[PDB]
Amino acid sequence: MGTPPGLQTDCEALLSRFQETDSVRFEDFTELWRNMKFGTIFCGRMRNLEKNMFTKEALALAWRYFLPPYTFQIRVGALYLLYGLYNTQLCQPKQKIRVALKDWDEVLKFQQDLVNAQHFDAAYIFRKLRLDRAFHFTAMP
Amino acid sequence: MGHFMKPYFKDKVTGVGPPANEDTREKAAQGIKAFEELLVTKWKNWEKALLRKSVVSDRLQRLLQPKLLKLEYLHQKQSKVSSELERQALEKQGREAEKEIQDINQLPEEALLGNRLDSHDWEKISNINFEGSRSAEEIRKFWQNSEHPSINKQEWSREEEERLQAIAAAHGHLEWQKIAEELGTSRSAFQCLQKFQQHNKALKRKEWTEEEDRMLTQLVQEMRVGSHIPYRRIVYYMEGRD
Amino acid sequence: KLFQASPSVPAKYVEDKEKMLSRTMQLVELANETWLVTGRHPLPVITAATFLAWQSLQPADRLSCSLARFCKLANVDLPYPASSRLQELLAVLLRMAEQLAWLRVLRLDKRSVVKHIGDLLQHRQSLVRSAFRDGTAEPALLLPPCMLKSPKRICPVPPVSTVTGDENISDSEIEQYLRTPQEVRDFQRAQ
Amino acid sequence: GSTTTYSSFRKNYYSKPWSNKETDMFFLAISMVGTDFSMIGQLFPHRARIEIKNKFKREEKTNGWRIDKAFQEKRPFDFDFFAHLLQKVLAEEEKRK
Amino acid sequence: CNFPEYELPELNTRAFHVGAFGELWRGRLRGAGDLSLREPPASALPGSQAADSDREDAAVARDLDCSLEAAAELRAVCGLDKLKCLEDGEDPEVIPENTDLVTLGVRKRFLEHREETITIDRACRQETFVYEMESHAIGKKPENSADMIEEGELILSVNILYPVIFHKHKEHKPYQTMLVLGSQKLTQLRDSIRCVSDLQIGGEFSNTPDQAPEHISKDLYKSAFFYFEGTFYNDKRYPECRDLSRTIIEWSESHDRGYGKFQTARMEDFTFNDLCIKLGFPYLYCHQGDCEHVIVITDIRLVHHDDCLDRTLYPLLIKKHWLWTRKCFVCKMYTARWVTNNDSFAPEDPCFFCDVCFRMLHYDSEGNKLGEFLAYPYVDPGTFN
Ligand SMILES: [Zn+2]
Ligand SMILES: [Zn+2]
Repeated sequence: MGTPPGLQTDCEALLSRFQETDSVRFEDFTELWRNMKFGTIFCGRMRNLEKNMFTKEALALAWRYFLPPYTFQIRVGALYLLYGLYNTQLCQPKQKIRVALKDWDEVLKFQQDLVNAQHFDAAYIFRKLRLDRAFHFTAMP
Repeated sequence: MGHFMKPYFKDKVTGVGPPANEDTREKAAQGIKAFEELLVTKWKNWEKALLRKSVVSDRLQRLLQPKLLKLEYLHQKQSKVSSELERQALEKQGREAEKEIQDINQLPEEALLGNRLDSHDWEKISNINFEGSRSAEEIRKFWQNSEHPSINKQEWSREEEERLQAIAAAHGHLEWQKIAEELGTSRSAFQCLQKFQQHNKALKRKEWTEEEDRMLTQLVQEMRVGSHIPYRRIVYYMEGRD
Repeated sequence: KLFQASPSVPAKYVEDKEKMLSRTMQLVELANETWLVTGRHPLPVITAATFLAWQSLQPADRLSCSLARFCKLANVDLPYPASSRLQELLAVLLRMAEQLAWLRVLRLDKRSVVKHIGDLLQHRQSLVRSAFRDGTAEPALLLPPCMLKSPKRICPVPPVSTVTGDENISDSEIEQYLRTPQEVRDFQRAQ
Repeated sequence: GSTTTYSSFRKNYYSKPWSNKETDMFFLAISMVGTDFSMIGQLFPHRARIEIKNKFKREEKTNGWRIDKAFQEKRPFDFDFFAHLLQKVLAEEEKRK
Repeated sequence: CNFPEYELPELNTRAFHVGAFGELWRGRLRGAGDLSLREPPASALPGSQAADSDREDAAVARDLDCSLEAAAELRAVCGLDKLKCLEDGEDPEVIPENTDLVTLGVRKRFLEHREETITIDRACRQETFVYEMESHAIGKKPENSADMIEEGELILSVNILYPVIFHKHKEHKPYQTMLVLGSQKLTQLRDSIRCVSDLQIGGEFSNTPDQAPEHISKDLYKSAFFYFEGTFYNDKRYPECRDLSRTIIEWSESHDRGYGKFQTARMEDFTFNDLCIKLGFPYLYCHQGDCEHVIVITDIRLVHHDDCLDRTLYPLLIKKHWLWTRKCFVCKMYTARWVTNNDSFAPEDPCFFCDVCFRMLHYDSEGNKLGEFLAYPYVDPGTFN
């Protein structure tokens, strides 16, 4: 279906308010995540199909902000958003982030960029999403 | 992207597809029907009004056109004959036609309709008045069995219902034309069978039987996935369901 | 090119030539006696008649077509007056259509009248004499369109007259037609 | 390329209609210049002399009284002011529209 | 290049070769193990990472080019306690009031108006079939080693549109979605299709209704073919198969009918890896000479350990569309097994009859024909869907 109901505003508000902190640390993002309690989104009487397809579309939506042309800090915030969405989901199995072949090499280069920036929270969280194998190797997101 | 809907090939100048193949021709020879034959559309009210209009026009034309042919042939003969008495006799026949056109035009619609089984031009009606949108025999069935005013269109009375249910057994719930005729209310066999089966306890079920349970279990085990089954498509195999 | 099948015309457009030419005769004969032929370019009459005859032979198949859509299949370039002739002839044939009650009952119009010309052509000589208001030996006016629009007044006697041409002439009118030297200089500057 | 080719009278090609304000300038020209259709064709570069004659032929059918009234309401003649009045009034007409 | 990209945004893609596309994935994944079908470790709260630290800290230090203590710091820092606003055990059936989400407010507006005796129920969400397809197959592994997906295999998703087009709606589509493997051939997809057109039967049997034909169309004809990138792929494994591609070409290329030049291959010639194809672009499959199916490739991807790995279930059905049954005209509640024409009893022609209704109306106690009519057996595509 595309962008889920009311999710776009919550995601962009979180990302913009994180960007306005002028900070990249996962800690700031987590304080913000926990004040507004974003992890609660996966409750609210979603039966299994709705839950899975909502997780899929939420991850695909956050992917667009993790991708360019967004800058370093906003992409880092979107990576934390992907992280929160994937690890607070209630699906079984854990539904995946759809990553395009046109995106995979650029995103690995972004891992190297996160490493080079000495800004290692985002790099660890990306490697950890890889360990969870959250990213999925689909032709299109 | 929706332009590729069936047929996936459609010619750009005339819209036609490829010609008939060997397999389709052999299937038609064997009489195997195509799924496009299953498409049937509902009779909307203006369709029925147009049908009545077409039937009355057909009857009016069948009446008048021979009369006007007589009139015009008489006039043509009159325009060339020189004998005065023969001229006046031909004029008298022309006056016959002139009177008759006025009288028949003064006929009312029901008299034009006449009897349920009278001759009507289904072909011309279908391809000209209905432009072929509905076929000749489809129109024929619809009119002669449901739409002509002589058909009993009334609601079923309690006495009619009870006598239907009683006399249905006398024929074994078979041969429903005989049941309809014995009912005496000018019902059709289809009407009587429809009314019977919408209430017959033998068809619509609150009950269960061993073969229905067996095949329900078999189809459920065959086709269910998790929580889903095709509830109302299992009906085709176990009888009396909905 | 209507007489054989071709990739441009499948069979539903194909037709027998004999029927068409006959039908066109039965129409053109009406055109002349209804004053439509006289004083016009003749060819538009033929085009209109052929277009409608071809339609009416299979109206269920052919009612959906149009002037140019029909002609470009035959690679024919059409008259623009053919539209005028078409409107004229439909106007005529509906007036024939009302003459017969068993045609009157259908409440015929532009869309529907086409598929009955086969019916009308059998009795057209009766239709015209039942339709014209000019029942004289020598309800609808059987006249050319040039006065079917009707005169605003029926040509009263013209005012044939003379005047006195010998009077004196007002010199003021003459001097009004002359430029002053100031205007002469203005035109010289403009030139 | 076909033998069906139509031939009909093409000498009535689409000419540009006349504006109401353009007509007003035409009348003030009769007031201001006269009936020298060649000269008027020069004051209206967008109209040629035959257009002026056709304009006069159309106007004379009903508006002879206005023709005379303009002709008697004489004004001193200037080509330059005339051209400025034209394009300014045309631009004003477009801006209003 | 075989580099995916949109031709129309979110509607269709530019063409690429499937095998090279798979190798372009594996050139970025082979050896890394992210494409493997083997269970990796996962996250947890920072309080129970001690056992996994010995295995994780060294690898994190290697990949992030940091020290072991930096890896441990990042691991405890990025723990899930910083994100789990929901405790491990809270049910999803209720909206947590401790939230500021606009999404959960909109969800509140969705749920609260249903809390009335007229609307209280646990019925379908929007559609039924998809999660049933997932739950019965997801995460499973085969009982036979020969039915086990190869690691890094391409997984394709194909929509097979029904021949019965809605013809009142063109936005949403009638189809069933099918997963196929890159290494597999077109033969297997064609064999797996359960379409009702194979079950087509006919013949006029008003005089002897019990002499219904012994052969379905599948037993009489076996022709079928896919069509991609201008190439037909026709089956010729059986004598009942005919290469329909020849006749199609012989008429289509006779005129500028608006389509390009085509070529002919067999069905068994190609694996799904051999194709050069677009995603979302309408393609064609046909069988029984007349049942054309619109083919849309809606997804293609590598396999992963969470996927259905049991190939006995492959080709895997994942979505379907719910056609309605053709209920008889007599009782209007029951699906027809017969259809009649020229019927003197029926009010219309054609008229559809269930087996029982057909038999009582048209026959006496001994099955003798009554009245004037023609009859044909009927298999319902709205039932056998
Ligand atoms: Zn099929
Ligand atoms: Zn029934």
